[PDB]
Amino acid sequence: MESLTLQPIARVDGTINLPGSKSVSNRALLLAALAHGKTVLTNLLDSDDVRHMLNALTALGVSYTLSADRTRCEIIGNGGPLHAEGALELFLGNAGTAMRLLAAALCLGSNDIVLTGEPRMKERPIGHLVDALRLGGAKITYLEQENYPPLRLQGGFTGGNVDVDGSVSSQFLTALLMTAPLAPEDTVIRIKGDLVSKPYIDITLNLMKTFGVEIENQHYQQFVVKGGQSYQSPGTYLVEGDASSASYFLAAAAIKGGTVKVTGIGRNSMQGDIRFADVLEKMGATICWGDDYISCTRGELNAIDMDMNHIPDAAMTIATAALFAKGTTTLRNIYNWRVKETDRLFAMATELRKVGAEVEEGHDYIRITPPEKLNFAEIATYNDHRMAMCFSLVALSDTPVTILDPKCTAKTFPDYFEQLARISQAA
Ligand SMILES: O=C(O)C1=C[C@@H](OP(=O)(O)O)[C@@H](O)[C@H](O)C1
Ligand SMILES: O=C(O)C[NH2+]CP(=O)(O)O
Repeated sequence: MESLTLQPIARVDGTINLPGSKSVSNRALLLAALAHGKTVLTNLLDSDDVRHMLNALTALGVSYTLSADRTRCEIIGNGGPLHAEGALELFLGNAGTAMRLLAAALCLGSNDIVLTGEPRMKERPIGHLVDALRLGGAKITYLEQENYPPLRLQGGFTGGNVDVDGSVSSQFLTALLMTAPLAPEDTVIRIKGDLVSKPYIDITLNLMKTFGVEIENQHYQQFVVKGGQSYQSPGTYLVEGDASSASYFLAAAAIKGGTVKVTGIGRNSMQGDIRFADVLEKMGATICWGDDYISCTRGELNAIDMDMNHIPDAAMTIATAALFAKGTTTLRNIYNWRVKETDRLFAMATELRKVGAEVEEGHDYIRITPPEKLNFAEIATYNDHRMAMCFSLVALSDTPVTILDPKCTAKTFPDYFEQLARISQAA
């Protein structure tokens, strides 16, 4: 078991040029593959989740080239739905963005493809998306547990009236939205009840528009999509820096700055996680907004009690930043933390207690009361990049922290620790 030990960080200050957004990267790659023309993506993220999407596109016959640092990609669009037969197996690691998006997209036409991944992915739900795709005509078989990957896709999605449950993942709706335009018939997608992670739907619509397709959004309750459309290459497209990856560095300044500036995202970003900066401001930090940067400067840090359904990923960063805040912090309406890389409510509560906090693990919330002083712990990371990145913040105290399996950060941010070190100062 590999591990890394972080020594106490006296102060953080500096500038980080962010790695590309995983959310934007995977949507842009799939749309580029489906589109007509050559798309050149710049600032693309090089991480496991994007690599699995790239490998899937390669297996499906899509041609592309990558720059030396794998952040520039020139994709030759397929000019329509992707195809493969012979039950071609696509291994997608634990990349939900690739699993959910491809599960829908590959239902267009005829195909015979199997989507699978790492053991944890076979435990992450996909039944709501499968139910919706079937209502639209798709033939999908669960090869192991009902409602979970692996899936055998045999095509047939033609459109029509499709209901989709939006209470567990917004990715199911995203996948349907990206797929429906290329179906032969028009599709009316109706959301059954609640919709979680709503801001990611805006990312999806933004990318679709970039690639030439718009739909009718009726207050996020129903979406009307015209079929028979085609995606078109936007030419050169700049992938925004990752706002979720930015959270650690902005939080580090809120705790131990100094001023930390992240570049690649700014006030105009489409990512909902830029709203993480607003939470730091509510806790007492100072935030500055630019066209291509967001910066945070240390002020004070007070506990907050907030519904975090709009920023589920970056919200994990508040759970460890809470160790440094005055008072008890409560993060609410985050049930789906339980169905992601690991059950994050169980994992976060378990590891936070190890450094001294008193924690109430609610069914869909977490309440954190910090200790007077943190203690050393060897942190388990549950094959979850964010557990490693969130707990790295423990080193902004007087105690070192040991992080198990630090390479798990590669799911979205291979160079995380070197970037944290870049802004770590001894004086
Ligand atoms: O659509 C996307 O790019 C994502 C949506 C979110 O998932 P849920 O909608 O399941 O919360 C988020 O947690 C994931 O990292 C990326
Ligand atoms: O990035 C995260 O914090 C959670 N990602 C879930 P996925 O992208 O695998 O569906």
